[PDB]
Amino acid sequence: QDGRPRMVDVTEKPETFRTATAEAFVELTEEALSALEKGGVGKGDPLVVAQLAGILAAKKTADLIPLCHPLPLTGVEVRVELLKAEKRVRIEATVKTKAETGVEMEAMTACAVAALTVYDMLKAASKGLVISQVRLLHKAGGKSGEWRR
Amino acid sequence: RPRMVDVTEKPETFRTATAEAFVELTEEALSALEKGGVGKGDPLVVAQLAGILAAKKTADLIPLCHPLPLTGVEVRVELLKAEKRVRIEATVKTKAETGVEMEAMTACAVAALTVYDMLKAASKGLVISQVRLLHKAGGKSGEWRR
Amino acid sequence: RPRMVDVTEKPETFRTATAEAFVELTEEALSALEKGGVGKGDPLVVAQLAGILAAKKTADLIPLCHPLPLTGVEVRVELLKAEKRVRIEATVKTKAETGVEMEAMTACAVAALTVYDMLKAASKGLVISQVRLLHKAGGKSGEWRR
Amino acid sequence: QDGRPRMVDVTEKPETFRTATAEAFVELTEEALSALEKGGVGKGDPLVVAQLAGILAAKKTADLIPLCHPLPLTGVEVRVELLKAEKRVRIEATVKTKAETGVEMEAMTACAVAALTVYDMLKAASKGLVISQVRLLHKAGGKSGEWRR
Amino acid sequence: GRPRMVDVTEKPETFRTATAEAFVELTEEALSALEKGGVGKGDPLVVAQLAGILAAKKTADLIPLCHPLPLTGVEVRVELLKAEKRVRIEATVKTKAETGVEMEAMTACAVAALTVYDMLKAASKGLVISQVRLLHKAGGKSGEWRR
Amino acid sequence: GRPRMVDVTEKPETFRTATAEAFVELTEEALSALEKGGVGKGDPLVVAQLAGILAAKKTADLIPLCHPLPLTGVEVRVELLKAEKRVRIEATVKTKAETGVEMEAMTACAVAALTVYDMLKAASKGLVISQVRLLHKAGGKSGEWRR
Ligand SMILES: Nc1nc2c(ncn2[C@@H]2O[C@H](COP(=O)(O)OP(=O)(O)OP(=O)(O)O)[C@@H](O)[C@H]2O)c(=O)[nH]1
Ligand SMILES: Nc1nc2c(ncn2[C@@H]2O[C@H](COP(=O)(O)OP(=O)(O)OP(=O)(O)O)[C@@H](O)[C@H]2O)c(=O)[nH]1
Ligand SMILES: Nc1nc2c(ncn2[C@@H]2O[C@H](COP(=O)(O)OP(=O)(O)OP(=O)(O)O)[C@@H](O)[C@H]2O)c(=O)[nH]1
Ligand SMILES: Nc1nc2c(ncn2[C@@H]2O[C@H](COP(=O)(O)OP(=O)(O)OP(=O)(O)O)[C@@H](O)[C@H]2O)c(=O)[nH]1
Ligand SMILES: Nc1nc2c(ncn2[C@@H]2O[C@H](COP(=O)(O)OP(=O)(O)OP(=O)(O)O)[C@@H](O)[C@H]2O)c(=O)[nH]1
Ligand SMILES: Nc1nc2c(ncn2[C@@H]2O[C@H](COP(=O)(O)OP(=O)(O)OP(=O)(O)O)[C@@H](O)[C@H]2O)c(=O)[nH]1
Repeated sequence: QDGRPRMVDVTEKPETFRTATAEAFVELTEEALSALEKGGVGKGDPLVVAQLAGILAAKKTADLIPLCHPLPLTGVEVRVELLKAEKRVRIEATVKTKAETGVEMEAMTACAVAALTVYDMLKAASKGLVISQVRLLHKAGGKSGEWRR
Repeated sequence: RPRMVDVTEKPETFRTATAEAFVELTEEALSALEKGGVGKGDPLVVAQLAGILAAKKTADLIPLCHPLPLTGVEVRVELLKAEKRVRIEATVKTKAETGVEMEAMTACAVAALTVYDMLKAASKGLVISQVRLLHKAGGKSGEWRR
Repeated sequence: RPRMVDVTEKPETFRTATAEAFVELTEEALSALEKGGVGKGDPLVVAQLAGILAAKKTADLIPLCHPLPLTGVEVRVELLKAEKRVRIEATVKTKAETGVEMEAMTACAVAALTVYDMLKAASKGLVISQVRLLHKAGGKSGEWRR
Repeated sequence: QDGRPRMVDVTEKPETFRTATAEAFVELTEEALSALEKGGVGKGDPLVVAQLAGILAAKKTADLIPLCHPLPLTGVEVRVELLKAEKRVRIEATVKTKAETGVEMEAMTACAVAALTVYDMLKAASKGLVISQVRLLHKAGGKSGEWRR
Repeated sequence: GRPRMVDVTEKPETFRTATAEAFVELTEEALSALEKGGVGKGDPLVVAQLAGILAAKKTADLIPLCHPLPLTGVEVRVELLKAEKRVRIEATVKTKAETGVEMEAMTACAVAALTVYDMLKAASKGLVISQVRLLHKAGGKSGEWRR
Repeated sequence: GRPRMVDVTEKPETFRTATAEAFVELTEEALSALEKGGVGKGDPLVVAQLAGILAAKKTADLIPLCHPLPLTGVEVRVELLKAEKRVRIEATVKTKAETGVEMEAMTACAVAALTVYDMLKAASKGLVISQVRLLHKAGGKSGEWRR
């Protein structure tokens, strides 16, 4: 019984309210930005589709992250705004639940997939786009307690 | 209006894509990682496999993305001690009417998310940064690089 | 803005939902079905199982739908010769902050789609009609019926 | 080797261009209609979300329909309009591909799930809503050839 | 030494085929339940035969380094062998691609077996899935292979 | 007689646990490949052990009448037994719910085995998955059960 892959046993940990908020950014290029403001490259609105994709991702997290716990989610929010001046798209997501485990991954993942979704909705205009700074901003509940960046 | 771009008209040509991602480590992260993980298993070994799997699940995560038959997938996950970084690279190949830039980008992203998952117990200040396309080729498009 | 409705605040109460669907048959469909299918297997046996499975996959099909632990699923698939109809009914139960009307509606819909798949070789004029909620109960909501 | 469930062998059938178009309707009630025109019951725009859900469904078809063939899809279109006067929401989808098998199910399924999605986006306003007349409108390619309702 | 999905880009898409089987040893209690039609959960074999077909289609999702594949065909047969008190599962999967379908056929049986077990464990938790093996395969380089 | 997901609504959510194992018979060629680190696809056991964990989480998706479940824990161990020329797989799954986790544990091993097979079939297509059985289970009504 060495240090090998395993899903930590949290059977005896209580069922407390958990939450987590994350964010991701997408660095745009002129062409990219030009298209976005024109409504996309013909596939639909990048932000609208990516926003829904980010929510769906939150629900598929345990399917993408190997040692992650399957959890019923009680809430999922996702914001996908365009920071016109900075040439950036900003995604932020907040997930909530009632289980023995946290939801930092459901939050982190929601942001990464919505980021990938914006990329797919605009790579035809420019493939140099970059997804940057995907990071956690807060979480609460359980034992660790509150946390903010 | 949203929609999956019709490509029935185009032919099956070889397609290849290569991307990469970075996870910025905190000493607390790098120390755990080096001692074998935070107690959940080698963070990198798990990230790499999760990356190959993410490439296979791409079309089910990216809404307008085209379902394709992956013909090859490589994923590299390496620790850069001096840089306090985890570098991830993925190459996806296929034969179809569309590129695999998503599969590659997705493989890197999810691998990164897995590095985060295997180390966040040591630090939640970990940052996934620069998931970007390095190389791509095939069909009409042609060559392209960072 | 789209979003999965926060219910962390509410308690886990028993929840139940019952829906149904109909597939209008053409003589060409009913004749195949009665002879055992169009050659792919009992259309109804397959529809019923597909329905139970659809109930389990609901949250992955309905975007804002809440992930829940299903605690029970019943699906009935019956031929109504005189009516040239296929009647489908599904009841889903659970214990959580939200109802299972989707699971039940989804179970019926997909079962219906399966009846169509097992018979369309005989007729593509088959119609899925009236997928609707029959009964529902649990928590704040209370009773409700067609 | 009797008449039991099986995925028909189409290995020796050629790879021809296939297409299929289907449609589904959702009968609304006043409350339902009132909310839809007001932008939904708080979860987002029913038509916008259902439209994306219908596309995604098209890709999960083989996962929902037991004896259905796994196929690379080459195209997917979905229309989700509100027929204000008839108190109906009309969904229509068209799928395309290049394989030995048709895509009538990818089309039928896209419509049924988008219908379910509109239901979920409005059941809070009225649960009496009904999904009706999900049917095929056309298909082409392969052997059967053209077909229209 | 690291894991990966083998590059088969330059290989030609041909007719591939694989056939594997699986066995489920039945205890007397479980066999009796099977003959009565199951523990009231449903018909063990009927449900299992379907689980195998669906299974085969989810193969690439369960085997990490497996290649995703459009399947041209899937055949599954689940039978009872009273005398040996065993359930037998045979599956033949067919495709046109650069890689074989041994995994789809192999997984088809394993999961079908797992389903027999689920449908009867209420009677005997000790039931065993005894033999999941490849019987035949064909297509491409190595050509026809037989057990 | 029709199939269905058994109603367990009125049962209490308790600590459930199940442990099952699986074996993979190795031919001399395959064993040799295993000791060298595999056929160049990656480390058979490492990859398999992960496939089992993921597998267990996809259980409800593969077994038709199975109950979906939040899993509190999943343990998988994959070892080589040179002398018997066998790979052994043990999996223990844990949850808090109205139903047992025998399927999650049972499927964890079967799929892990299927993965060993995938990682080594290049060397020997004849490798066999010989024994997938339940070793222990606990929680609820029947309580502790042992092979
Ligand atoms: N400006 C420009 N637009 C393009 C080009 N190719 C396609 N488009 C537009 O963008 C859409 C295609 O999106 P892409 O991301 O390039 O390809 P895709 O196959 O749709 O998406 P994936 O399956 O995720 O790879 C088309 O329907 C057009 O609306 C191009 O070369 N230049
Ligand atoms: N260094 C360190 N390790 C911890 C700490 N808390 C838990 N661990 C270790 O890491 C494991 C928990 O991993 P987490 O990612 O925090 O939680 P998890 O539920 O296992 O993982 P998720 O389901 O992905 O959220 C424990 O079983 C220990 O092995 C901590 O505060 N510091
Ligand atoms: N008018 C009205 N609106 C409600 C009621 N309950 C919830 N809502 C609104 O509708 C949203 C909830 O949608 P519902 O479909 O009822 O429940 P849900 O859990 O979000 O959706 P499912 O997980 O698919 O069952 C809330 O966020 C509010 O915006 C209600 O009782 N009356
Ligand atoms: N009565 C009748 N049966 C047909 C016809 N064509 C095919 N069949 C039978 O039905 C099977 C084909 O089913 P289809 O649904 O048309 O095609 P499929 O590829 O098997 O099914 P999908 O993947 O869901 O599209 C054949 O293998 C025969 O068993 C037809 O024109 N009339
Ligand atoms: N010794 C031996 N090695 C082989 C043979 N064929 C392929 N290999 C090696 O094993 C790898 C191929 O693995 P396989 O499992 O046969 O095929 P695969 O397509 O990669 O795997 P699947 O998609 O799961 O079928 C090659 O990249 C080589 O490293 C063979 O016939 N004999
Ligand atoms: N003979 C016998 N039958 C049982 C027992 N427990 C349950 N049953 C019967 O089998 C059904 C339960 O099936 P199980 O497989 O034990 O449990 P399950 O939760 O339905 O199935 P899973 O979700 O796959 O674990 C009940 O509805 C009864 O029909 C038992 O202990 N002995």
